[PDB]
Amino acid sequence: DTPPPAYLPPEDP
Amino acid sequence: LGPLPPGWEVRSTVSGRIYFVDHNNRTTQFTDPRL
Repeated sequence: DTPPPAYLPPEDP
Repeated sequence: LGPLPPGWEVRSTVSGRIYFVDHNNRTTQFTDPRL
């Protein structure tokens, strides 16, 4: 994939 | 290949790409240490 985005708190099911 | 460091939030997307967003040190990485 591309370079990693800035950091966010996660959406994970 | 082993351990997951505390403070690491796994921000995952359905594309099948896990990407790191650590809220503690504030860092982003595509290499997941759990694998």
